[PDB]
Amino acid sequence: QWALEDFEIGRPLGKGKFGNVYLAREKQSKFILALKVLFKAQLEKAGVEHQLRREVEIQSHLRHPNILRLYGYFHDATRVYLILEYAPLGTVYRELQKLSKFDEQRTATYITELANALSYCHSKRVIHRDIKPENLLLGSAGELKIADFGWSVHAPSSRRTTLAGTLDYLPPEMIEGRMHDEKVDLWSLGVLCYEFLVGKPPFEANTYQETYKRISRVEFTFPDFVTEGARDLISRLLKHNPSQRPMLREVLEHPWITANSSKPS
Ligand SMILES: Nc1ncnc2c1ncn2[C@@H]1O[C@H](COP(=O)(O)OP(=O)(O)O)[C@@H](O)[C@H]1O
Ligand SMILES: O=C(Cn1cnc2ccccc21)NCCc1ccccc1
Ligand SMILES: [Cl-]
Ligand SMILES: [Cl-]
Ligand SMILES: [Cl-]
Ligand SMILES: [Cl-]
Ligand SMILES: [Mg+2]
Ligand SMILES: [Mg+2]
Repeated sequence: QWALEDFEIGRPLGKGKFGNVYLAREKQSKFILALKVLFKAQLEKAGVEHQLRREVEIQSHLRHPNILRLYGYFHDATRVYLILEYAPLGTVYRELQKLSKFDEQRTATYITELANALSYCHSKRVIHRDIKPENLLLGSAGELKIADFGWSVHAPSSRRTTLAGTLDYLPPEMIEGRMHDEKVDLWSLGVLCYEFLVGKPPFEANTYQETYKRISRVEFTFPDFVTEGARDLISRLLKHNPSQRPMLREVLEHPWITANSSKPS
């Protein structure tokens, strides 16, 4: 079906480990979209074709206002192309670099949208496992959308693929290579809530080795400006024992979230 000749390519939107993403326009319809380009040589060397397949299967079937749509894919002799919904307000990562910290209303609203999207995923026992700011995009009305489902799986699960860059958003069970489930995403949600309010993630350190230690021992502290309500919610999500982390409904009804969020469940 689709081929590269069907699109006009435009400015670069971002670069991932494997993804080179461009603005594009479909010629016959003028439909604007994001084209995610991957090099087959690189996929083959890293042995991660299976991740690209999970991404296609999961994101093409999901339908939720806070999850990025994947419309389709094609490939030629050297490259694979994913056809994605275009997110015109960019990444939460960029927004955080711009503002340094988010206020309590902005933070609680994003957390609400995240929890809504994740609740829909967990209802199918789909865990994302790679929730971080560079994979959270913003729609035309500023609404948050989860993207990059390449690390996702069905619970429960082990890990068979080599970890990549930062450990900052992963729970103890995941970095220690143990069995894991939906509760991995609840940990990441606590890491995000802290990073949104403070400007850096709670276990950030100078070295991989030190970051590993801070995570496995759950060593974090709060600056004075973080309020009692935010501290309660974050402390509940960042528990070593997964079964002790709250249900998403409990996040959605937490008094700090309901007091500060501008969006509903
Ligand atoms: N649909 C999109 N709209 C706008 N920007 C995007 C879109 N998809 C990706 N990007 C940008 O490209 C970057 C890499 O995309 P991603 O799908 O995360 O690739 P990887 O799988 O290599 O991490 C993102 O962090 C973001 O900056
Ligand atoms: O891998 C395939 C075909 N293929 C088999 N099972 C799949 C499930 C989902 C999508 C494609 C699938 N070869 C073509 C290149 C390619 C395209 C998409 C992702 C990876 C690689
Ligand atoms: Cl169409
Ligand atoms: Cl497994
Ligand atoms: Cl894996
Ligand atoms: Cl729930
Ligand atoms: Mg990514
Ligand atoms: Mg990926």
